[PDB]
Amino acid sequence: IETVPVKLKPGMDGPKVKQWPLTEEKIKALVEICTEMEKEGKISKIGPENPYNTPVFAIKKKDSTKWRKLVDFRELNKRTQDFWEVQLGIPHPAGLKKKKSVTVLDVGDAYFSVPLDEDFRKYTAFTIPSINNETPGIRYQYNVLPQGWKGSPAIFQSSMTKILEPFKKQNPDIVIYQYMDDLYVGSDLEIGQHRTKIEELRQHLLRWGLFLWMGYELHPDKWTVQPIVLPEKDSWTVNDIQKLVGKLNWASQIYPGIKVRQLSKLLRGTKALTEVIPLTEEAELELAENREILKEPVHGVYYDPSKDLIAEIQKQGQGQWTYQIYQEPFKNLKTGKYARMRGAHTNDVKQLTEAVQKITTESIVIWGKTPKFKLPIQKETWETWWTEYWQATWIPEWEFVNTPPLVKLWYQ
Amino acid sequence: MVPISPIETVPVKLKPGMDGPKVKQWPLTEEKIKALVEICTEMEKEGKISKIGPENPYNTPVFAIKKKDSTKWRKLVDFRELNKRTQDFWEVQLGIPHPAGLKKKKSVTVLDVGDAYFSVPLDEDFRKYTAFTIPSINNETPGIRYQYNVLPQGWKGSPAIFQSSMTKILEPFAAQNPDIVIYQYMDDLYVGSDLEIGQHRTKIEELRQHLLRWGLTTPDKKHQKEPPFLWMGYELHPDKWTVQPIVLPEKDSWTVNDIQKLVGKLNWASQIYPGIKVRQLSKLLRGTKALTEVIPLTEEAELELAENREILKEPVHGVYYDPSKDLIAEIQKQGQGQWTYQIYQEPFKNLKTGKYARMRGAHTNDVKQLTEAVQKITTESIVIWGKTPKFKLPIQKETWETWWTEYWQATWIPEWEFVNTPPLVKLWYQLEKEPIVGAETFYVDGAANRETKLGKAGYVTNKGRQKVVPLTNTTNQKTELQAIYLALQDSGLEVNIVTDSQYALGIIQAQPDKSESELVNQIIEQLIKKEKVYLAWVPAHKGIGGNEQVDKLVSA
Ligand SMILES: Cc1cc(/C=C/C#N)cc(C)c1Nc1ccnc(Nc2ccc(C#N)cc2)n1
Ligand SMILES: Cn1ncc(C(=O)O)c1-c1ccccc1
Ligand SMILES: [Mg+2]
Repeated sequence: IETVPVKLKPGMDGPKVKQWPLTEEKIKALVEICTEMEKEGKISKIGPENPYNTPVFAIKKKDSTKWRKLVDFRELNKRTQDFWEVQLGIPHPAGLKKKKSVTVLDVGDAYFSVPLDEDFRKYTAFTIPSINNETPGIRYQYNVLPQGWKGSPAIFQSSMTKILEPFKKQNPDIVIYQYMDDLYVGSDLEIGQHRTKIEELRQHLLRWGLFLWMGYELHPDKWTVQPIVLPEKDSWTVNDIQKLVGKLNWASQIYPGIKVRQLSKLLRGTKALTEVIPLTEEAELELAENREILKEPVHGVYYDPSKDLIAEIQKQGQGQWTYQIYQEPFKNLKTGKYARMRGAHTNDVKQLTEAVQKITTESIVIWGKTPKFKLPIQKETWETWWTEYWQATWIPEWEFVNTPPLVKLWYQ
Repeated sequence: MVPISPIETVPVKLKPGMDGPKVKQWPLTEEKIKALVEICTEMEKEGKISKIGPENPYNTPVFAIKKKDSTKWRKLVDFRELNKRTQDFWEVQLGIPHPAGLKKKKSVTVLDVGDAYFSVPLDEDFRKYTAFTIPSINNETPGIRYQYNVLPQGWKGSPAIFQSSMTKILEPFAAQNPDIVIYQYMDDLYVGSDLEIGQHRTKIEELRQHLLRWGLTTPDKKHQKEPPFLWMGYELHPDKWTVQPIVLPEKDSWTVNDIQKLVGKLNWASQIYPGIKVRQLSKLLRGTKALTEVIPLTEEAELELAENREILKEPVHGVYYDPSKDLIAEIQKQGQGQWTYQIYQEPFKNLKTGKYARMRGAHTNDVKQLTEAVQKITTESIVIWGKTPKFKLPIQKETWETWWTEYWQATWIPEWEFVNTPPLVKLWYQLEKEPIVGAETFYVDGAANRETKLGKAGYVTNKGRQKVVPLTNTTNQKTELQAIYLALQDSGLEVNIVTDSQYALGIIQAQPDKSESELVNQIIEQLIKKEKVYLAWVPAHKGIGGNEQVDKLVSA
């Protein structure tokens, strides 16, 4: 109550981001949601003297049949001041990624209890469009802390702390971490015990002043990585050896002492691709020395919180996807592979959208921020479809890869 | 007096750091001054403007213009400077409705709300910035100073503020009468419905009564404007729509300007006339940008033009949208990167048509283009109808399955069915996933001197077949493709090719079926003739025999 003053960064105006086309079902859902929000005082109609805009759409979270309003505050978040006044900063918990279970709660509804600074409200303008632009878009702004806005967890932080105080004091080994509208709650308890503690936690929030009932369950201690591994074969074709030398050459950019001199010598002459070549002893030794190097961690790898995280994804076929997260080239902080399913067996773009979400979740758990994605998809295809499969309350940044990377081969 | 509800003002500001305009009023002729004094006296009596004291330091120039063929004068206040200094507003007029998204109506009535426009009040604190000055006769007295009390014509905020004010007034009427539609365009309201005609006119009278509560009077006479409406380049009829007449001029010679106008008309026409093409005519606008320059029409452009004339020989109309039926979109390939489409609900009754053109780029293929066209039509359809149409596409289901499963990128097209209408989109080649037993293995390479542009390209094979060709006006990257071409040319129906060219791999892994590069085209033609091709990459300079042998041959 009684607002925290907020400003944009110096020398920049509010967001003027175009509203993208929405389907009839999403428009109807948003009309219904906003009519209720307006009745509850959360939002108010605005006039033409407000020229700002931020896009809005609607999603359905995992295992739910009701729409959730999702505002894309990516632009406003860049333009909003960083918050160092009330707090100096909140160091990210390295222990979160070590818990046997981490459950993710939507706590965004709590934010609606805090009024938004009157001078800042205009920058939260959004529009519910009409089909075929037949009626003027419905224009609103927020009166309270909006879900999805950078400033909300920052401004609500003192309120949240009081709410969770008796739960933290009573359960001192449970790790609680907040990112945007998400609360991440990790414990090493048996799944049933863990589940009751989550419901325990929920009741604290329910006790106070009021998609909270939902629970997205993670198990970061079981998360796996992808070291570089080489084939073990009894017979190598010329082709197999070419593939091996190529993979090793690529690996030598990551690992210093990798050698291919002896293996390259094996194919001496100009042989049929399918001809079997016996490994010499020298070549066998070299291969063995290479295997041993590849079992060690990469040298000079460190996280810098002042640098962006970058995430690259490759399509491997048959619903398999590989990815790497890094800050500097060849210095991977995290690699991985989803061989999984869900839905999307006949839908590449749904699969990719799920991959982006899971990777972003991993990123938040490990470093407490989202990575910038390099997506293997044409811009127009992605932009047309991603919102149909999105189920998270945050949205990362992305760019598009138009040239096929040769390195897909080596993460396979 | 019958009390009327005031229209709430919209608060207005200048841009940060800016002050109001202070622009000199230049002299007017004695005749213009008397005319302006008379005009402003009437406006002042109607409350639109007010005389102000000498304290106000702002000014905007005023002019008097002869309409034409009359003795009458009109006032023009030139707000260009104040507009530069006025804040931006939310503009609703962006995104006009497409006729194809409209619903058929039995009746559409027009109501004149001209009295409303010049009567919306201006933010009190902003009025001072609208000050103007009628110069005095002979400049022997102070000029008469006025400011606006209402939205001035020509001021930056007038359209947005008038639209928002009118919408707010209409909102309750629209909400409580879901059986009509109301649309505001300039000076008029348009009201449509499917009501029994007596009920329709009742609704119109009810609207007039509603508007009266704000003092907005509408003329007793029933509007002269009636269907068809000429609107934004369209003709709207009660139950169909079209573009206004498209007439292609006859000319013995054409200039840059003429062609740009030709293409504009064709583009406008293509939203309802199926099959319109503009590729060849657009090609003539390549570079240029010198307006009066005459360009000879290529035979290709002439054919394209003639094909368009035929399409435009007689009027075609679209039907309106029936929300109770599926939307269907059908696409045809036309050639040279051009695609055309129709969107309908009942067979043979298009809501609209349209076209899509291949994006610029060195290499491309039909499947990528069809995919892009699908995304474009999908996005257009969300805008117009709020939903994706079901697609009818000239590509076999098996062809699509092979494409998307093997393509290096994620890709998707929404619900669709094959339509067997030539030309069909197909895959012209697919590379092997494994090396081919029994197929000759060609190790290829090329190299070029970057100064002289002399190079060599060639191959050596496991059967001892070899070739090196000396080349002029080439580059390393080009020699790498040249070598691959030679291996394709000289091999049998199944072939393994080993290259170290990351460049060549990047192009071939993109699966082009057509290219601006004659050499890439020739490579594609060779691939099309093979039964099996496996393309293997190796790192350069690594002692990889075959590869090193040929690298040495082609070096020097
Ligand atoms: C956009 C629009 C322009 C004009 C008019 C602009 C002008 N001048 C008139 C109206 C009423 C509308 N609004 C809507 C909304 C939904 N369906 C329709 N259908 C519809 C409109 C006109 C005719 C006719 N004749 C037939 C059907 N119109
Ligand atoms: C077959 N083809 N088509 C175009 C070219 C070229 O060099 O531009 C070639 C070519 C010329 C010499 C060697 C290899 C390809
Ligand atoms: Mg070479």
